Amino acid sequence: GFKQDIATIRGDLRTYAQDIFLAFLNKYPDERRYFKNYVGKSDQELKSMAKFGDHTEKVFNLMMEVADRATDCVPLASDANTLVQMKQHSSLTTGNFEKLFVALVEYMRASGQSFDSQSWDRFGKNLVSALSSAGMK
Amino acid sequence: GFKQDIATIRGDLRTYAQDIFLAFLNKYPDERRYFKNYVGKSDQELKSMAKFGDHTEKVFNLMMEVADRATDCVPLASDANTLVQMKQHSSLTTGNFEKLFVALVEYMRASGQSFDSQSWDRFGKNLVSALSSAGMK
Ligand code: HEM
Ligand code: HEM
Ligand SMILES: [Xe]
Ligand SMILES: [Xe]
Ligand SMILES: [Xe]
Ligand SMILES: [Xe]
Repeated sequence: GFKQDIATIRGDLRTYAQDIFLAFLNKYPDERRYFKNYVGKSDQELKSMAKFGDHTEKVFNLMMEVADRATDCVPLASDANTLVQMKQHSSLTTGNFEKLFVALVEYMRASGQSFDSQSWDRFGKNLVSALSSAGMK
Repeated sequence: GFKQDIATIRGDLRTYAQDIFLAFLNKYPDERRYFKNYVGKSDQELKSMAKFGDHTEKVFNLMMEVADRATDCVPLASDANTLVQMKQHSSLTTGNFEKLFVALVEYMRASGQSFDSQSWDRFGKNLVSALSSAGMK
């Protein structure tokens, strides 16, 4: 289930973080406009960029905490508040998050793995709802 | 063959019981709804709960009794009847059992072990038929 999936991802965090973020960027290439120096590079090129590995691990480190702190895939309002208020997230709207979780869910479905993809979809939708409540447009 | 697999499973009942049951829940996450006490818990959290180990071992003990009493993977009608009449199984349909046996067979195939996966598949099919013959919807 969802709780076990958190442990699975955490067990191989760098690999999962990079592969899922890449699935996001490749499904939604224009989402690269939010980041610096990701455009014009293949997956292997990105994976050899020190900043890429560091960033994506930090994103998924926090995502797993938000998931772990959730009850029945409903995140804490305090977690939503933090994600809205982060300076690094000032250009974002809930749509950016919708797309990330669509990509993450499709990645899980496309694996040969027993991820609880429906729970991640639910969690993504609930997070978007919480971001809206916390004041993200 | 099938008889050896019964011995293999019985030899380390706790471990196989937990591992196959988790395999079942992770392949068919909606099935966790029947086990309300297991909701929102990782595989390690579950193994620390007294009733998780107890229940799962008792389930697989009974499964092995039924398997051992079968002839050529055909279970006794009385054993089918017991499974149907059980209070704990009142809300179940044959589909629930099919899912369990799909996951069990997948588990056997994925293991490095020379399980007679084909016989377990057949036993599952015959049990479902006997469950139907005994009144289960
Ligand atoms: C629940 C999902 C998300 C989490 C947990 C999260 C978390 C984080 C974290 C921890 C950082 C700081 C990383 C560091 O210091 O290296 C960060 C930075 C950043 N995030 Fe997110 N984020 C999420 C979703 C998004 C989305 C959907 C976008 C846009 C598509 C986005 C855009 C950015 C940008 C532009 C930065 C700064 C640039 C960079 O570090 O490369 N974030 N985020
Ligand atoms: C041949 C297959 C099965 C066998 C041999 C079996 C056997 C058992 C046994 C012995 C118990 C009582 C455990 C105890 O006394 O503590 C039990 C309880 C229960 N069974 Fe089954 N069962 C089977 C299939 C299923 C399936 C497929 C489901 C639904 C997915 C299910 C749902 C339940 C539930 C909800 C309980 C009570 C809660 C619990 O003990 O966890 N059973 N079963
Ligand atoms: Xe992201
Ligand atoms: Xe957060
Ligand atoms: Xe079960
Ligand atoms: Xe039984």
